[PDB]
Order: sequence, then structure tokens, then C-alpha cells
Amino acid sequence: LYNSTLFSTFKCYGVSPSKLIDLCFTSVYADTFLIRFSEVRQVAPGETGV
Amino acid sequence: LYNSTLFSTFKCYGVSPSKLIDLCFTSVYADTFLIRFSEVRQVAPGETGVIADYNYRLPDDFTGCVIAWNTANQDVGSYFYRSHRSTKLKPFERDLSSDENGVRTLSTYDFNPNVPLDYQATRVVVLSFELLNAPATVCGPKLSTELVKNQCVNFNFNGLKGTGVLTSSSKRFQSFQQFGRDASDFTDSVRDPQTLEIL
Amino acid sequence: TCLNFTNLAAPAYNIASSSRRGVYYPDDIFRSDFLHLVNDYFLPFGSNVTQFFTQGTNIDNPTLPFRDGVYFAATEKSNIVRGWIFGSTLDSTSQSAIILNNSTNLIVRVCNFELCKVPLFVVFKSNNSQLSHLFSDSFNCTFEYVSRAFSLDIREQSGNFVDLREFVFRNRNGFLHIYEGYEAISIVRGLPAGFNVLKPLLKIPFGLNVTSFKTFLAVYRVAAGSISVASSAYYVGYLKPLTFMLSYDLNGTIKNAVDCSQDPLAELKCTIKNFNVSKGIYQTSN
Ligand SMILES: C=CC1=C(C)/C(=C/c2[nH]c(Cc3[nH]c(/C=C4\NC(=O)C(C)=C4C=C)c(C)c3CCC(=O)O)c(CCC(=O)O)c2C)NC1=O
Ligand SMILES: *[C@@H]1O[C@H](CO)[C@@H](O[C@@H]2O[C@H](CO)[C@@H](O)[C@H](O)[C@H]2NC(C)=O)[C@H](O)[C@H]1NC(C)=O
Ligand SMILES: *[C@@H]1O[C@H](CO)[C@@H](O[C@@H]2O[C@H](CO)[C@@H](O)[C@H](O)[C@H]2NC(C)=O)[C@H](O)[C@H]1NC(C)=O
Ligand SMILES: *[C@@H]1O[C@H](CO)[C@@H](O[C@@H]2O[C@H](CO)[C@@H](O)[C@H](O)[C@H]2NC(C)=O)[C@H](O)[C@H]1NC(C)=O
Ligand SMILES: *[C@@H]1O[C@H](CO)[C@@H](O)[C@H](O)[C@H]1NC(C)=O
Ligand SMILES: *[C@@H]1O[C@H](CO)[C@@H](O)[C@H](O)[C@H]1NC(C)=O
Ligand SMILES: *[C@@H]1O[C@H](CO)[C@@H](O)[C@H](O)[C@H]1NC(C)=O
Ligand SMILES: *[C@@H]1O[C@H](CO)[C@@H](O)[C@H](O)[C@H]1NC(C)=O
Ligand SMILES: *[C@@H]1O[C@H](CO)[C@@H](O)[C@H](O)[C@H]1NC(C)=O
Ligand SMILES: *[C@@H]1O[C@H](CO)[C@@H](O)[C@H](O)[C@H]1NC(C)=O
Ligand SMILES: *[C@@H]1O[C@H](CO)[C@@H](O)[C@H](O)[C@H]1NC(C)=O
Ligand SMILES: *[C@@H]1O[C@H](CO)[C@@H](O)[C@H](O)[C@H]1NC(C)=O
Repeated sequence: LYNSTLFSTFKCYGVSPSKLIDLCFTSVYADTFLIRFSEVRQVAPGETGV
Repeated sequence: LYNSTLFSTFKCYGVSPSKLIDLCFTSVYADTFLIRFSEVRQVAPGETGVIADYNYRLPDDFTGCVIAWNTANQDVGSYFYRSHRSTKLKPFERDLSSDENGVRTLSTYDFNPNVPLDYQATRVVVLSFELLNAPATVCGPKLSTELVKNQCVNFNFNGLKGTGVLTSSSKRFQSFQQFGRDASDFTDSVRDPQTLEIL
Repeated sequence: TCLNFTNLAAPAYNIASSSRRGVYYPDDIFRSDFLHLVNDYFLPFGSNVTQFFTQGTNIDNPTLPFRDGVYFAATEKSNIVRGWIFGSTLDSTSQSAIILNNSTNLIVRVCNFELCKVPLFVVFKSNNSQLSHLFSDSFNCTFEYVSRAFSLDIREQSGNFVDLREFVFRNRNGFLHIYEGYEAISIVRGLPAGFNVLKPLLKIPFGLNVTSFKTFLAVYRVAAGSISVASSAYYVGYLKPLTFMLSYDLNGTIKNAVDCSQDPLAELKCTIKNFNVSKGIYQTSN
């Protein structure tokens, strides 16, 4: 995805980035939705907001 | 630069801001390049992405500051970046190979004011410094005051400590060091930074 | 322009053993009467290095690997060994850095060099002893350094090696660290056993992927026109991740060191952190 996508937010919890290459995950799930640009900061553990 | 510039990013590592005024840095280097606005978050120690491993990589024990600001309506040409590589780069390393023999490795982006905010051109300046037992030659705007002795005073020979100051006449220095080192990782008998008199 | 050679002999990878050689300062902090352990990259005590010499119809300048750091030591009289080139694949497809001494200036420059097969300096015995070409071409690049001018003697035959120059090269965070040391000698055969610390000299920012290196030599052209080589030798060793135990004294100089992985006595010395051991039986760490 390096030459086709541009991500403005990439935050990982419980595992550091640049370590996902040499790791195996046993149960992966993906959740998708669509919000406003200012509400991305509310998608985090222990946050508040609408 | 307070009445001329406006920085969107000012993050320092290994030293807090509002302390750079009263500090001296021995070896100072500046790295300059140009990326998109959304890729500024990748210029950090320990990050991932197309910039952090194929174009520019910071060491883990990094000391310095990262400064970025948007420069639309100033940079209009077409610029290039590395999209893929066989391996990832070492810290503070370059790869000037414009193309491989098999396939081209350099992808391009075009910068224009009409392009969206996520794809706009910003300038990034990265500084790096360290502190040794040597003259620094890069200091802040501090004025030397009167030297007093035989009292409990706080001295600022590039480092803060509050003791009593006397005259030393039995010290042998190596003409590089300012303070030296003791057995318990202590610094004693500091030097006047412009003279050779050892306190 | 570069020369032609057909009577060159293949190098013989002779084996000579170092002994307490290749110790450099790890930190720029003045310490006196100190003693502490350091885990870094060092040349192992008692390890064997490879021998290359230029004696007769035998010029030995091959491309050698740059794994984790190189110990370089040269025993010469007539200034045969001049400098080195560092880089990857040593051609025009990538960038390479040189450190050179052309008997007038010290040259530090990294460009897109195109090296020939046998890069040598040529000195005329007659004709007031000028220098000559090194390589073919080098296009655009982004670094320069020319030092001050000096005069260098470029011919002397004493019969015995009188100079010993030792170097340690390291690559870390885009910097090339250089540690230097000099010692007067009088030998005929090989690498003398001894001990001398090396001081930090250079720190050049390159940003280069360094995997190989090659050395620059010098030869002589006789008045008839043929080439004649002069006696010289150099040795190459590699650094390994090891634990050492250095000592400091008055004036803050390193005077002794112990490689903790050599023998059980060195392990015992590193365990109790002392050069002198009394009689008894002691438990040692690994
Ligand atoms: C290109 C790398 C290079 C380095 C880093 C270098 C360092 C270097 N060379 C010398 C002297 C120094 N260097 C040389 C010559 C050489 N020294 C060598 O490492 C080599 C390869 C030659 C040439 C064959 C001489 C003949 C002297 C003595 C100069 C004097 O008598 O003042 C010093 C001490 C200066 C002083 O205290 O007077 C240093 C730091 N020389 C170099 O050429
Ligand atoms: C981004 O990179 C991918 C490969 O990672 C490119 O996809 C290739 O495109 C060529 C033509 O340029 C095709 O022949 C290949 O079959 C493609 N490979 C794969 C694996 O799909 C892609 O073109 C690049 N550019 C963009 C804009 O997406
Ligand atoms: C930002 O501040 C600097 C520093 O005061 C200003 O430079 C001064 O400009 C005036 C005229 O406006 C001159 O008389 C002074 O000599 C200048 N000072 C120096 C130190 O050169 C600068 O004009 C200000 N910029 C803006 C855009 O307001
Ligand atoms: C530094 O350069 C070397 C030499 O080109 C690179 O090693 C090559 O890696 C590729 C990866 O596909 C191999 O195909 C080559 O055979 C390797 N060459 C040798 C001589 O072993 C190395 O990857 C480069 N290092 C970095 C960090 O980019
Ligand atoms: C320069 O240093 C000298 C002592 O070396 C001192 O007397 C003098 O005031 C200094 N000058 C300035 C302009 O700071
Ligand atoms: C090298 O070798 C041959 C034989 O000496 C000579 O004819 C040829 O021109 C030379 N090649 C060069 C100088 O490139
Ligand atoms: C050092 O000598 C030993 C003797 O067993 C040999 O195996 C080894 O290859 C030598 N080291 C090098 C680097 O050639
Ligand atoms: C050494 O190289 C420098 C590079 O500027 C040059 O000026 C000088 O003439 C050279 N000296 C020689 C070839 O003797
Ligand atoms: C002597 O040196 C000059 C100047 O480099 C050169 O032109 C000439 O050919 C040389 N002569 C001999 C006989 O080597
Ligand atoms: C050097 O010049 C060549 C030939 O003109 C060019 O293709 C190349 O991009 C240049 N290298 C740079 C600017 O780094
Ligand atoms: C320390 O330096 C002084 C300088 O005069 C010298 O005389 C002395 O021998 C040195 N100390 C040692 C232990 O070599
Ligand atoms: C300890 O060993 C050193 C050599 O490492 C020797 O010179 C010295 O005499 C020994 N004894 C004492 C008490 O220092």
C-alpha cells in the first residue's frame, strides 16, 4: 500500500510499529465506519465525546 | 523567527523545550527535505511507513528536534520518493540510485496549490546535537556575570549546581575538558569557559 | 587513464597473529584512576589477521569485506600505503568515499567513482619525483574536503621498517569514525607484539551503505620505463562484539586492557574487576 495510499493516522496499542512484519496474530478482526475529520481523536481507549 | 514563521510541528527528543536558551551544543547538524503534509508523523524514532524505512530513518537514541511547516504556493515542481526497496535503510543513510536495472524505484508526486491539504508540500528541518566535555561553539544568548567566591552560590558553567566557589592551584587539565569526572560520576573543579583559570 | 598489468601474481593470504593490539577510546570523558567494563566492538586478543605485502611482481590490493569494523596497521618506510576507498560495489552504480594523501593535501571526498582494475600512484625515480593518475572518472556529488598544503617525502630506503601506523574504521549512524596511532619501530619480518591506544581523529558524515573497501598503494617507474615495486606490508583485522575491561591512570590515558573472553584467567580478572588476583578459588561469570 506504499505507492497507492496515504494515511493521516496510524496508532497502535499493545504492540509497537515496525514489529508487525515479524509477528503472527491468531485472531484478527476489522471494523469499518465513516466519521468527520475532527472526530478521529475520539477513536481511542478511554476517550469521551459523541 | 517569532514574527516571520509559523511552525505546524515542533517536537524535541532528549531535551525539553524552553531549555534550549540556556544550553550549549557541541556538534550541530541540520537535515532538510520536502514531503507531503500527512507524512510528517513518520519522521520520528521508531516509526514505520514509506518514509521511515526507504527514504529517511532516525536512530533510536536520537537527540534533537523536528520542525515542519507548510509551504504551498512556494514549491510547484515535481519531486520524487522511494516507493519500494529490497531492504530497509540504516539510520542517517542515503540511497541516490535513481533507477534499478530491472524496474524504476522512484515514484513521483506533483505539488500545486489546487491539490488537497493531505497532499500538500511541507518543508522539514531536523536538528541533532550532543553534549561532551569539550567547547561547544553553539550556545544561547546568555551574559557572563561577576565571579564571586567564598559564598554559597549557584554557578552556570553550561550546567547548574549550587555550591561554594574557591581558588584552585593544584589542578592539571588536558586543555579539552571543562569539569572532568570523579569516582562517583561527579564533576569537580570546573573551568572558566574563556580563560584557563580552574575554579 | 589507468595502467596495464599481465605479470601480477595472485595474493597469498598469510596468517599473522595480533596480540593486545587495537584498543581505542570509547568515550570523550576525562577519567583518572578509573576501571570499568565496556561492551563494544573490539579486535579480539590473540586473534589472527591477514597479511598483504608488496615485495616483487606482487601487488596486493584486493576488495575486502567491511563487516563490522576494520583494524588496519601498516609497516612501511617509503610511504607506499596512501589511503583507502569505502563504499558498496565500488563502481558508478552507487556512491563511494575516499580518504587520500597525494603528498600535498589530505583529500576526503565521496562521489560516484569509477575505479579501474589496478589503482596505483606512479613516482618517477628521475624527473624530480612527481605523482600520477589514480582512477578514470567521477561525476556529480555533494561533498568536498581539501586540507592544508604540505610537503611529503616520497622515496626513502632504510632497509628496516621505521614507521607503524594503525587505524580503526567504524561506521555508525552515517558517520565514519577514524582512530589513529603512531609508533616508531625497527623490524624486518612482520607485525610486532605490543600495546598502544588509538585516539579519535575524524568523524565524517557520509550516509553511505559501506560493505567493502580497497587500499591505495604507490609504485615506481624506472628511467628505462618499466615499473618497480617497493617493500611494504599491511594487515587487516575484523572487530567482534566483545566485553573488555579498560584501565585509566593519571593524565587520563588508557594504559592496560583485558579481553574477558580469551582465557579462564582473563575471565577471573574480569569477574572480580582487578588486574591482580590473590591465591584461592573463585566463581566466574560467563
Ligand atoms: C590519508 C589519511 C591520513 C590521516 C588520517 C593522517 C593523520 C595524521 N598524520 C600525521 C602525521 C604524519 N602523517 C604522515 C604520513 C602518513 N600518515 C598516514 O596515515 C599515511 C597513510 C601517510 C602517508 C604514507 C607523516 C609523514 C606525518 C608526519 C608529519 C610531520 O613530520 O610533521 C598526524 C599527526 C600530525 C602531527 O601531530 O604533527 C596525523 C593526525 N595522515 C594521513 O595521511
Ligand atoms: C504501485 O506498485 C504496484 C506493485 O506493488 C504496481 O502494480 C503493478 O503495475 C504494473 C504496471 O505498472 C503491472 O504490470 C503489475 O502487474 C502490477 N503488479 C501487481 C502486483 O499488481 C502499481 O502499478 C504501482 N502504481 C500504482 C499507481 O498503483
Ligand atoms: C520582524 O522583526 C524584525 C526584528 O525587529 C524586524 O526587522 C526590523 O525592521 C525594521 C523596519 O520594519 C528595521 O528598522 C529594523 O532595523 C529591523 N531589525 C533588524 C534586527 O533587522 C522585521 O521587520 C519584522 N518583520 C515583520 C514582517 O514585521
Ligand atoms: C548495502 O549494499 C549491499 C551490496 O549491494 C546490499 O546487499 C545486497 O542485498 C541484495 C538484496 O536483494 C542481494 O540481492 C545482494 O546480493 C546483496 N549484495 C551482497 C554483496 O551481499 C545491502 O542490502 C545494502 N544494505 C542496505 C542496508 O541497503
Ligand atoms: C573575551 O574573553 C576575554 C577573556 O578571554 C574577556 O576579557 C572578554 O570580555 C571577552 N569579550 C567578550 C566580547 O565577551
Ligand atoms: C592493455 O593490454 C594490451 C596488451 O598490453 C594493450 O594492447 C591494450 O591496449 C591495453 N588496454 C588499455 C590500455 O586499455
Ligand atoms: C586463525 O587460526 C585458526 C587456527 O585454527 C584458523 O582456523 C582460523 O581460520 C584463523 N583465522 C583467520 C581469520 O583466518
Ligand atoms: C593533490 O591534490 C590537490 C587537490 O586540490 C591538488 O591541488 C594538488 O596539486 C595535488 N598534489 C599533487 C598531485 O602532488
Ligand atoms: C618528465 O616529466 C614531464 C612532466 O610531467 C613529462 O612531460 C615527461 O615526459 C617526463 N619525462 C620522462 C623521461 O619521464
Ligand atoms: C548527475 O548527472 C547525471 C547526468 O546528467 C544525471 O542523470 C544525474 O541525475 C545527476 N545526479 C544528481 C543530480 O544527483
Ligand atoms: C603525566 O604527564 C606529565 C606531564 O609533565 C608527565 O611528566 C608524567 O610522566 C605523566 N604521567 C605518567 C604516569 O606517565
Ligand atoms: C599487579 O599486576 C601488575 C601487572 O598487571 C604488576 O606490575 C604489579 O606488580 C602487580 N601488583 C600490584 C600490587 O600492583
